[PDB]
Amino acid sequence: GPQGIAGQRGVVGLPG
Amino acid sequence: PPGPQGIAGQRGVVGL
Amino acid sequence: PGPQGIAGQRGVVGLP
Repeated sequence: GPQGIAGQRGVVGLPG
Repeated sequence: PPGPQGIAGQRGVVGL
Repeated sequence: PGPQGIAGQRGVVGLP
């Protein structure tokens, strides 16, 4: 059988 | 069901 | 069942 739904979007990267 | 849900994403890369 | 979901996709980088 297939695998689970893809994980939640990760939080944005920082600037300087 | 397949899987429930994948693990949440971690942060993006920081500044330079 | 299925195994777990694919991991969450990381967020978007900053800048100089």
